[PDB]
Amino acid sequence: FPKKGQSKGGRNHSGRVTVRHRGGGHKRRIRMVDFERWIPGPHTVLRIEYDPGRSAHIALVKEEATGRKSYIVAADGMRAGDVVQSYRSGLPQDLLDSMGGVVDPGILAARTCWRGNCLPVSMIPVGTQIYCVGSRPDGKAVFCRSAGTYATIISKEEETREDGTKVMTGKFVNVRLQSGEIRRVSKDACATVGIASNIMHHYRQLGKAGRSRWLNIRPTVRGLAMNANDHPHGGGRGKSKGNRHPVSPWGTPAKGGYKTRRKSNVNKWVVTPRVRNMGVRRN
Amino acid sequence: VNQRMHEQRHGDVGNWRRPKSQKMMIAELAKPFVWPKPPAEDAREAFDYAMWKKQKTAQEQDTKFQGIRAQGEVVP
Amino acid sequence: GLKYRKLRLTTKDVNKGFYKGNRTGSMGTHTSYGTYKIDYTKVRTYVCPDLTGFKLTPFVSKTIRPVHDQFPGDKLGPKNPATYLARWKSENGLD
Amino acid sequence: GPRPTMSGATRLVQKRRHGFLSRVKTKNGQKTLKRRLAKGRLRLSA
RNA sequence: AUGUAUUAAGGAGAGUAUAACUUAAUUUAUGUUUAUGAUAGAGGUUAUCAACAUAUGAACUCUUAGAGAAAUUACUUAAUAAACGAAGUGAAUUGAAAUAUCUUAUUAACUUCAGGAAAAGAAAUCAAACGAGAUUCUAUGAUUAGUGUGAACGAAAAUAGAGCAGCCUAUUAAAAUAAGUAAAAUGGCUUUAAAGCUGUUUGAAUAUUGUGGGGAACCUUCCUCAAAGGCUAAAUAUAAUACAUGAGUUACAGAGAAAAGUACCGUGAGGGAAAGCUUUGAAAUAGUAGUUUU
RNA sequence: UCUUACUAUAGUCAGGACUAUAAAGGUCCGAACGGGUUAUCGUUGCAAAGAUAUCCGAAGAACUAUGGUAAGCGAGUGAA
RNA sequence: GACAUGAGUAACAAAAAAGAGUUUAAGGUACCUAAAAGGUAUCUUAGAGUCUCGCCUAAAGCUUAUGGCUACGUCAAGUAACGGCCUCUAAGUUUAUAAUCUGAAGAUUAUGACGAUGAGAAAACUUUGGUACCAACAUUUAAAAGUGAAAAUUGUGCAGGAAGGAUAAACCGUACCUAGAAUCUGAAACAAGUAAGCUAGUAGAGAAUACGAAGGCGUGAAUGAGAUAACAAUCAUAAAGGAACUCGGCAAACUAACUACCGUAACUUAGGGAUAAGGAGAGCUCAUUAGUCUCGAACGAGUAAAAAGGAAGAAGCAUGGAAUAUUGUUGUACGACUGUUUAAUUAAAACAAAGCACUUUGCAAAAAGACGAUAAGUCUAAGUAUUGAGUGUGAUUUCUGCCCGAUGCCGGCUGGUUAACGAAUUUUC
RNA sequence: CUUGGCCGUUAAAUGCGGUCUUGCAUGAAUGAUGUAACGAUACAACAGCUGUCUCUAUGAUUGACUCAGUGAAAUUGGAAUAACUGUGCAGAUACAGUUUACCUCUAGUUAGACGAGAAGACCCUAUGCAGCUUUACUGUUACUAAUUAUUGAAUACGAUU
Ligand SMILES: [K+]
Ligand SMILES: [K+]
Ligand SMILES: [K+]
Ligand SMILES: [K+]
Ligand SMILES: [K+]
Ligand SMILES: [Mg+2]
Ligand SMILES: [Mg+2]
Ligand SMILES: [Mg+2]
Ligand SMILES: [Mg+2]
Ligand SMILES: [Mg+2]
Ligand SMILES: [Mg+2]
Ligand SMILES: [Mg+2]
Ligand SMILES: [Mg+2]
Ligand SMILES: [Mg+2]
Ligand SMILES: [Mg+2]
Ligand SMILES: [Mg+2]
Ligand SMILES: [Mg+2]
Ligand SMILES: [Mg+2]
Ligand SMILES: [Mg+2]
Ligand SMILES: [Mg+2]
Ligand SMILES: [Mg+2]
Ligand SMILES: [Mg+2]
Ligand SMILES: [Mg+2]
Ligand SMILES: [Mg+2]
Ligand SMILES: [Mg+2]
Ligand SMILES: [Mg+2]
Ligand SMILES: [Mg+2]
Ligand SMILES: [Mg+2]
Ligand SMILES: [Mg+2]
Ligand SMILES: [Mg+2]
Ligand SMILES: [Mg+2]
Ligand SMILES: [Mg+2]
Ligand SMILES: [Mg+2]
Ligand SMILES: [Mg+2]
Ligand SMILES: [Mg+2]
Ligand SMILES: [Mg+2]
Ligand SMILES: [Mg+2]
Ligand SMILES: [Mg+2]
Ligand SMILES: [Mg+2]
Ligand SMILES: [Mg+2]
Ligand SMILES: [Mg+2]
Ligand SMILES: [Mg+2]
Ligand SMILES: [Mg+2]
Ligand SMILES: [Mg+2]
Ligand SMILES: [Mg+2]
Ligand SMILES: [Mg+2]
Ligand SMILES: [Mg+2]
Ligand SMILES: [Mg+2]
Ligand SMILES: [Mg+2]
Ligand SMILES: [Mg+2]
Ligand SMILES: [Mg+2]
Ligand SMILES: [Mg+2]
Ligand SMILES: [Mg+2]
Ligand SMILES: [Mg+2]
Ligand SMILES: [Mg+2]
Ligand SMILES: [Mg+2]
Ligand SMILES: [Mg+2]
Ligand SMILES: [Mg+2]
Ligand SMILES: [Mg+2]
Ligand SMILES: [Mg+2]
Ligand SMILES: [Mg+2]
Ligand SMILES: [Mg+2]
Ligand SMILES: [Mg+2]
Ligand SMILES: [Mg+2]
Ligand SMILES: [Mg+2]
Ligand SMILES: [Mg+2]
Ligand SMILES: [Mg+2]
Ligand SMILES: [Mg+2]
Ligand SMILES: [Mg+2]
Ligand SMILES: [Mg+2]
Ligand SMILES: [Mg+2]
Repeated sequence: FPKKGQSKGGRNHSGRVTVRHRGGGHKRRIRMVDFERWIPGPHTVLRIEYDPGRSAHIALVKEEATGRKSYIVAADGMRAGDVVQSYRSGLPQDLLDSMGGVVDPGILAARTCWRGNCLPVSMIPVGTQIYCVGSRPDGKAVFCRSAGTYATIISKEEETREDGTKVMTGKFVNVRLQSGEIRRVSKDACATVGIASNIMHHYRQLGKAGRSRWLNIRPTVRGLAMNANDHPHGGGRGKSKGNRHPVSPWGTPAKGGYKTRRKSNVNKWVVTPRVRNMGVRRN
Repeated sequence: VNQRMHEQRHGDVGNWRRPKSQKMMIAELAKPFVWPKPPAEDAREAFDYAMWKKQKTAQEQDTKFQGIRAQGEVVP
Repeated sequence: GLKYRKLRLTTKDVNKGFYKGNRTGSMGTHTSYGTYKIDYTKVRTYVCPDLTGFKLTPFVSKTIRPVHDQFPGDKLGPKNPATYLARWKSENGLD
Repeated sequence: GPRPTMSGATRLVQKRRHGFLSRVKTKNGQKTLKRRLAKGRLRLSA
């Protein structure tokens, strides 16, 4: 469906600029991507498409049982003709009767955990790479959806079942996100095996100013270039910072490690918080 | 439809308004109809055309004299 | 932008969808194709009788001087429903 | 100095911006009409 | 300008006998008095040569069904401005010779709701040892008591006048006499510290056989009234109309408007003229004439 | 209805040249168009921002048209 | 308010331009004539036209818009040879409905309604998603050829390119003006400004440059006729010299365009520099002709065919003949670059910019940031750490050192301090 | 300080370029430094070219001038409105003295009328303003912290002692 209106220019329902440096880009359409993947059965990949709304690539899959077509985030290496399947609604009877038992983590992971398959995080073994990690049991994928991103399964709340078979006891699983944060994720959370496509996205270069304008990005004016009435950094004869600690146009510290997360909003899913670089030079 | 010129309510005084428009209709007849020709100025005496022509001339001169004055001029 | 703009807008002054009728009356309905279907139940006809042999004219000779009607002792002289009914029984009782 | 701001002006914008309906259908427009009506204006809009 | 009386929704567009007003744009009738009125003819367009009173036909479009670029569309026996009122919200200029408290100011303004008025109202009121007896408007009390560092702000009792009306069985249809109320702490408003209003947290009693509120910190006695339920005209405010009065105006006055919110200016909100008559003809100014000088 | 930005719907850019392309370039010369470098004139001007020459961009971060949105306690828009 | 002065002065100069005849109406004079009338001539006012000359010309022309203080006899079922109204929707709007939020006003989400600058059957008679789509660019296609559109076909590049509905003739518009000659905006009869189509021909690559067929114009006396001083403006030419001028080569001049021509340095991010520099050629006549075309009958002839062509020739001071395209080179600073800015005194070294770096954002109901008398909520975003926001620097080569004391920020004790609260206390009447 | 020293460029160098530096008061993303390419940026030099100049002259059109027609404006206390020296609210057409000049216009010109216009420009004053800044004074918020209330229970540990 088309992406049009004053929202493309950074305006909200009042008509005022709420997101700066937006507008004038190329005419786009939004692609309806399926981040839930509830329908079971095999799905045949028809092609990998470019999507201007996201950095990663999308795959047009077709349901062999129904014929309905859908869009999903393509994995690194996924090409046309491949067959993906979602085991979120449950395991198929063909996989259950064969193994006989209700669940066999051994052969299960060897028959379902393939690139582009959507499985509950509980069913994915430790150390596996995933790129559509969900948070809630019945929620969509929210983490590591961007290009070249992937999460790692660190641990699972489980115990052994008298024959070296691990069985889930708790309600959550631990995953390492792209930012390096090891947090807690539901047991029935969404997860797609593989890595998000377009791994070389962050190596591109636009080359000229006009290319950034085509992508709906408008010029960014520095605070030093403004007047005292317009910015805390404005004013001064010549180039002058004014002995003013870096801040946003509204007083928010722009450097030094000031966290903008609300203090009352404590994250109860975090096991190991992110590592703060603390302003040190990485290279 | 024939529109009428915008005018002031009292000619040279009052608010500006516009009279109602005039509507003319031309019907295509099944049988032709021809109008008589207007009488000649010599035969219009039943209407007192002689007196009417003198009065008309005087009115034309009066509007012409006013036009010369409206141009900011006078007759030498 | 001066005195003329302050006059009332008319259809002969502008284009681009400014339609304003002249109270002629709706004689039908519009279609989705841009045409008009006339509804002859809305079309009006003029009932003119036959004037052959009619001796009345819009003028009366000035030898007959004008005279108004008299209704002594009757406030609602010409609008009296009783006089209309009483005059009906004597003249026409059937209908 | 003054500028020719009425160059290329259209009468469809005059009716939309200053027309009668633009005022009877709004809260602030009703005040305008009632103010001009109290003063005795003949031209209440446009 | 004031006063008196009456009244209680206002405008526009276009058209038309250019005193006559709505496509019927000069409708049709009744009664009385008619020169001792009222305050023995001529005359239907060469008209309305009759005033008063009572009736009566007609009375378009928009504001004002819906929609829309008001006076259009499309339908149909579709229809209510301002000012004044009450509550809510609530400045700044200014003064203090600066300036914060204060003052300006329970002001202007805005919003909501309501009627011809609205609001208020028949004491949980004031007084002081005697007594008054609802509300509203005006004056005095009063540049007072009092408050405030100051600048300034500022009552009540009582008195006089305008009006006067008491009730619950309210002359329109309501109470089984009022509990999260009175009151307290705290944060504010008001304010003299009382009383009154109020967010938060708490929280009474049962009648002069002295129960409850008030009497300006507060306690006590006494006096006084009886909250947590209600009704009520008049005097008051505003607008329109008419009339009365004038050491009020008489045309650069009066009003903004003697044809006006028109013309004209402005995108718009908005701003906003000039202009009387048949009388009189000052000064300045211009061209000449007479006398005189150059 | 000016103007700044954004938004929707549309329109315009002679001809030639180079470049890997028939078409892939904020490429080149240069009209329309859009700018306003320099000089003179004008300064009760033709003009409360004009004239002449000269100069710059001219397939782009381009130009243009009809509508729409955002402005006045807090500041709308701003390649500032 | 009236009336003076400057002053009967300035101005009536877009470097298009006028000259001589003719004629209509009304009126004013003189004469003829005194019976008025009429005639002849002339002047004033308001017009018309002929011959000549010039100007504009991808306009100052024609047809139409926006618009209109110009004027009202402007005539349509539809197509050819037409728009509106009407149907459908975009951006948005909404004193409509419901729910929700909210000191009142109001705001939000959904739905509905409204809303073109878009889409709407047929007619010289008519009533699924590349099996795709109709953004840009390129290509191909109504078969005699060429050219310009329409629509379609195919393809290319990344910046990845609407919505919705469908599929016997009412009402409204129709006149004139389009800005160099009487009408739009600029206070106005203003040397400015404004949308679309057409816009002869010659000549060219061309909408460049020059001429200009038609048309219009050479302003409403808002002017006309003379004269041709100083001086001003706008131009033209110039002996010898050639920047001696001047703050400064300001201004002016030189140069210039074209060719499938020759040749072209340092340096370089290997692309450039470069159209470097510097040279050659050009018009007219003509020998000559492989094919094409034409005529005659393989062959012959022919440029009253397009082209090719040479060390050919003629004339002149001169053949890029007139007009059109405004120098070359060198060393630095600043900024990489194309761009943007004080509308109307500063266009730049300032702003932006690709790139680079730092901080922040885990999205479990609110990601952060921004907005919200203040919320619901909106943008962010139908995005997810290679995302978004903020801050500084400003391509690339070579590099980015020392100091965490001060300030800011972040983290951290079973710590100190610690308002409210509160164990323990105390007082007036 | 200062036209710093030296070299090149000029007949002549406070310029420009190169170079050395003890740099009042360079400096590393308020980035340091060097090239290619780009520039209506700023500076300097060479060649060519020229009325820029030596040093102007002639020519053309439009104005300027005259006749006819139409017909403004800023300005103006009133004017019979000379020169010099002196005087004087301190720079005289107007006062003192002396001198000079028949009356009146036209075209040129701008020395003066402290010429006109703009409270234009500067400085100062006001217990006059506006915007901006901050470790000015006094305040409001974003935000942070504790807690009554909405709001009821269990267990353990630690610290007070
Ligand atoms: K008390
Ligand atoms: K509200
Ligand atoms: K340090
Ligand atoms: K520190
Ligand atoms: K430290
Ligand atoms: Mg940004
Ligand atoms: Mg950036
Ligand atoms: Mg920037
Ligand atoms: Mg600045
Ligand atoms: Mg600041
Ligand atoms: Mg500095
Ligand atoms: Mg018209
Ligand atoms: Mg029009
Ligand atoms: Mg329409
Ligand atoms: Mg302005
Ligand atoms: Mg416009
Ligand atoms: Mg309505
Ligand atoms: Mg209606
Ligand atoms: Mg004081
Ligand atoms: Mg006192
Ligand atoms: Mg009681
Ligand atoms: Mg209380
Ligand atoms: Mg109290
Ligand atoms: Mg009490
Ligand atoms: Mg007491
Ligand atoms: Mg009671
Ligand atoms: Mg008056
Ligand atoms: Mg008088
Ligand atoms: Mg007088
Ligand atoms: Mg006199
Ligand atoms: Mg606009
Ligand atoms: Mg280019
Ligand atoms: Mg001059
Ligand atoms: Mg260039
Ligand atoms: Mg160019
Ligand atoms: Mg003179
Ligand atoms: Mg003169
Ligand atoms: Mg002259
Ligand atoms: Mg004659
Ligand atoms: Mg039609
Ligand atoms: Mg609709
Ligand atoms: Mg349209
Ligand atoms: Mg023109
Ligand atoms: Mg004009
Ligand atoms: Mg003009
Ligand atoms: Mg041309
Ligand atoms: Mg013309
Ligand atoms: Mg002429
Ligand atoms: Mg010479
Ligand atoms: Mg020579
Ligand atoms: Mg020199
Ligand atoms: Mg010299
Ligand atoms: Mg030059
Ligand atoms: Mg030879
Ligand atoms: Mg020779
Ligand atoms: Mg630059
Ligand atoms: Mg540039
Ligand atoms: Mg400027
Ligand atoms: Mg500009
Ligand atoms: Mg400039
Ligand atoms: Mg860099
Ligand atoms: Mg958020
Ligand atoms: Mg910078
Ligand atoms: Mg830099
Ligand atoms: Mg306490
Ligand atoms: Mg630094
Ligand atoms: Mg003259
Ligand atoms: Mg002297
Ligand atoms: Mg004297
Ligand atoms: Mg002088
Ligand atoms: Mg002079």
